[PDB]
Amino acid sequence: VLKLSEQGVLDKLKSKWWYDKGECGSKDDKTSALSLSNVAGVFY
Amino acid sequence: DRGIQMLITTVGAFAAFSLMTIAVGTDYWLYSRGVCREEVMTHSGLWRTCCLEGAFRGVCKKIDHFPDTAEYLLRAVRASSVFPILSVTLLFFGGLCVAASEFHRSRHSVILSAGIFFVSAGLSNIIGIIVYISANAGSYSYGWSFYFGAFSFIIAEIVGVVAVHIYIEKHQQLRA
Repeated sequence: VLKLSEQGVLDKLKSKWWYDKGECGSKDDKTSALSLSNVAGVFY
Repeated sequence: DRGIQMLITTVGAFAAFSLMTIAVGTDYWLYSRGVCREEVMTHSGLWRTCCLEGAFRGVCKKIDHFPDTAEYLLRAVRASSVFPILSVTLLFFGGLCVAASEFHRSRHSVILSAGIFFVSAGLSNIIGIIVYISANAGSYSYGWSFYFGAFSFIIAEIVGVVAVHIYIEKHQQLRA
């Protein structure tokens, strides 16, 4: 187990079976400036 | 300066139409980090997205424009690129009127209608840009296709103004 841990095998297995087989495939700032979407109606 | 005015009008009409058609065709509207099918640097347009680096580089995939009435309508309108296309159509008709003016100097309203087409093209262009940007919101940069659309708007409005000046001066001169 220690040898596997140090060779990265456990990390890779976790990555594979949590993320690489992940339905979502999401792995992840707010400026707070108003965006065009906040005033689009007034342009329309 | 009627000769020069007509020159500006014709050159400008062609320039606006060319820029807008290229923009609607080409695929450098947006630089983002999506996927052509890990996420890498891409370059999307109105219809296709493409990879800018790595193994699948040069590979492009049709944009899944689709995955709340307002969200539905925005997604619909952005999917079909109604407004960029309508602006291309109107620029085409404006160009037709500008060309037709010389071959039929009898009727005045031809160049007036050219001007109005150009103005309307600019308005459709604006709506397009807003819809595009708004639909994207639902890091990144804008490419040269986007700016082609923008410059098309500016030139279209200039040509519209010049056309209406031509019509005004014709009616002013002939009437008095």
